[PDB]
Amino acid sequence: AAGSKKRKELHGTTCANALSGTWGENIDGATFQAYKFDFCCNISGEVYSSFSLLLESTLAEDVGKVEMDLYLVRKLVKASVSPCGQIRLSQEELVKAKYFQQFFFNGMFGKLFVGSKSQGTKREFLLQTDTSSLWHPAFMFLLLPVETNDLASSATIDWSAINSCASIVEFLKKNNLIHFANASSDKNSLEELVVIAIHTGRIYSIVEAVSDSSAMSPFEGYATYAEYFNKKYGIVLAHPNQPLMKLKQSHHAHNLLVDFNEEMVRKRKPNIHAHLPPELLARIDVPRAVLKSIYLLPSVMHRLESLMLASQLREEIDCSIDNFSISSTSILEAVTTLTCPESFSMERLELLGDSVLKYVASCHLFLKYPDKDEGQLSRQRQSIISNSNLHRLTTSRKLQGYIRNGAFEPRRWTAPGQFSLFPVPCKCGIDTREVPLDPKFFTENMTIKIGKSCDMGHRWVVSKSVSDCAEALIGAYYVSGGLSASLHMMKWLGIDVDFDPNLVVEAINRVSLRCYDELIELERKIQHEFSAKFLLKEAITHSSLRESYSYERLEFLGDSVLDFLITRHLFNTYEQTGPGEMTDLRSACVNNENFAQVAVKNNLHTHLQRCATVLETQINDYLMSFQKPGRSIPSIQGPKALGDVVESIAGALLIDTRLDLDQVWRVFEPLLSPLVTPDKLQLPPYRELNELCDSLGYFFRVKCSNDGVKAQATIQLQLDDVLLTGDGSEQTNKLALGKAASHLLTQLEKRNISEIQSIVIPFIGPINMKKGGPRGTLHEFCKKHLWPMPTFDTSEEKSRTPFEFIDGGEKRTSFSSFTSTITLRIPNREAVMYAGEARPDKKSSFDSAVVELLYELERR
RNA sequence: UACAAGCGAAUGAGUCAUUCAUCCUAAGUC
RNA sequence: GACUUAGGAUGAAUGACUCAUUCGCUUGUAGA
Ligand SMILES: [Ca+2]
Ligand SMILES: [Ca+2]
Ligand SMILES: [Zn+2]
Repeated sequence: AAGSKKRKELHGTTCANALSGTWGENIDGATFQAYKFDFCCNISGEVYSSFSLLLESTLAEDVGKVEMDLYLVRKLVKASVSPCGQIRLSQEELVKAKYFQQFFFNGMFGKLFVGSKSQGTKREFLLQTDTSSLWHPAFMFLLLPVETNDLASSATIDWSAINSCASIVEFLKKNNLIHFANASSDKNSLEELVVIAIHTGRIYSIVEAVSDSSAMSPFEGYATYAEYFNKKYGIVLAHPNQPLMKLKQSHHAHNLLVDFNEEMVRKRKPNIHAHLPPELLARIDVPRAVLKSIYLLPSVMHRLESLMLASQLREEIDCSIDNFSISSTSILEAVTTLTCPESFSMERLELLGDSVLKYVASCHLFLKYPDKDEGQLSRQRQSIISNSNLHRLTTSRKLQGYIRNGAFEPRRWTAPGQFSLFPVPCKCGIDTREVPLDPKFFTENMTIKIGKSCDMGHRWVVSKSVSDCAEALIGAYYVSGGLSASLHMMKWLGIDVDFDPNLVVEAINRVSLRCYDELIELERKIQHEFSAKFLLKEAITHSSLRESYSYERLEFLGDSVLDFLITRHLFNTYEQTGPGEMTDLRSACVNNENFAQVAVKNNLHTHLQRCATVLETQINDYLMSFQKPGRSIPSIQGPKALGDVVESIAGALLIDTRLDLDQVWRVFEPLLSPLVTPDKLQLPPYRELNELCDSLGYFFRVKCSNDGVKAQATIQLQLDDVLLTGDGSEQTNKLALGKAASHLLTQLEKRNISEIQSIVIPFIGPINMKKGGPRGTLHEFCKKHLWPMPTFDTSEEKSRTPFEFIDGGEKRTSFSSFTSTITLRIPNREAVMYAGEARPDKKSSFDSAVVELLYELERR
């Protein structure tokens, strides 16, 4: 392996490098750059309070103007940035700003009472202890709230919120009838207030509904709340507490960035409340919208972080823009591979970029080597465009860091001031985040997680993902720049490109005057003036003439440039079709018999000079094989030397228009006028027969005999009741079987569809086990003996009792107890049904039913 | 959408194993 | 005409894993 799909290896991630490099705690006066965070909601819902995120570095003015949408539950919330100036923070204001982020991001995410009551009875506050280790100088933010009240502009930081948060922090550092901790409050209205508990952490959301209940009120193995806090914490309540608070508690982050299931069921549940006495509660004077808006931040900052790695790569290729200035949101989905769940995932750019690279390499090797023959050029073109050579060029330029295999679990998300309750420790060995390449880190082994991240940044890469990412970057620079834009990217990676000497070939051909008209009639049908008469004449001579000039080198250039034209034509018109259907639509146009069908339709084949009489009989056979229309389809496939003519035309006029490429598509558009469209697309018939028979569940066997010049083949299919046959003979025999397949398929369309023994004579092999065995043996047995597929029916069971006991090697507790009864339709007999009993898996229930029907099938 | 862990089902992707293909560019043997 | 290998762009059936979002149940939680 050298870049295939089985070799897997580590690669290190890359930090943002525009996020932070240092901090102003030495100079004791620090200046920041501000970036607004406003939220606009589609559903009316609730008005989200704004934020601002600070840095030391500024942004690249395309990241600083971004619009994104967030899919919360059913509502859709938009988000934007729109930067606002600068800001200068004094020392004590910088100390108040740190406790805010260390209090809220440790409130809903993690715990801020680090101390075990069970291990050793000592509890801390997490802010008394030695912090700044968590910051780990590589990530720096200081997100701050903003008062959204604006006359024209609101650059305020809402300092009452920061002072209240710092006041309750220093309070917990020290540690009619109404009573909180620290605040008496107002008995009148206490809705939408925000509290903290003192005996535990977990700052709470909206308190509401002061209910007619005491602290001595029935719990629902405890009688009242008072004995519960007397027992579980050893805390007596200072007041009898005729009021009592119920409140909504705080969940975690949910990856509210991609609509997984809203637009494709989520049966929502009522909200689980909690109760606490009010004298265990200390009051914060912060608003509630700033508490509802915390959940929106670890979804927006992963976009804003993934766009910084986009703009860092964009400024790393370029030394001189021609006019190409592409969006940073197109670098982002040119690198993210398909394992990351997102909208667009770089395969669609890759299908374009491979053909761009093939075209540039083919015309470059044509123009550099005028003396070298066709097969020797295709080997050097095989050396450059290969999928192992790009792996040598990609990881040498350190592009492997940005590859984003990813899953984006949002639960970890290492913040600046977060304690991060979910660590996965480094068992990888080395401590630097980037790995050097060595066969210790290469592997060919399953049962390992692809894309899962270590703390330092390591992850396994499929190594096809790093090899085709060089092709997608070429594609991205083509769709937003021009062809001259994607010449600089091939100049970056080290692929040699030399488009200057395109004069000398036509020069040495047009000084071939008198050594070594009928060419007039060819230019009527091409609809082109043609600057050089000799170049057009050169792309005609078969090889029968035995002249020094050849027409297969221009064919080598022409198939490449025509592949690139057809694959850039399909890329713009159909925006939604992936690479699996686009490859089929491209194979419909560059089919080699399709080009033979075009060269006869425009009556261009008669200009071909040839002396091989073996070929001449095939032309006479092929043109008489045409039928009347609708178009005239051929009876046989015919020659490949006739279809190479229209490919050789695409190379000659390319040189005569001097490497211009919009002119050649102006010529071949009227010649190719019935271009294919995905509804009218007709698969080659044997492939469609195979993909039809595998879909329904019917099996067929094939027979082939290349007896003489005439080759015939028969296909026998097995339906549920009747067998079907198809005959077919052709000289090649590769397609003759496809013609027999089409003869059977038009018939099959008329029925409106588009160790142990067997019963007596057939013989089952030795039985297999381990979760997939007998279904595999039964499937291979149904493939050999032409039977249809069995259909499995199950019966789902549920037990609320906390044991469903099924035997085996282990005890195997469960909750399922599945059992399944199947039917096996055997031709010209009756259907047979039987059931298994045990083993609470769907698949293992199917397996037990297979074993039971094979034991019943023996005694019959 | 209180949190963590385990068992089960549905949907969608990725890799692997076995056996059959479609399309183009080259090469060798009989 | 047969077969094999090298290079790039792909698809279908059956089976095992892994990840992603949601749902039912169970033990535990300085959760109530
Ligand atoms: Ca590829
Ligand atoms: Ca050809
Ligand atoms: Zn590691």
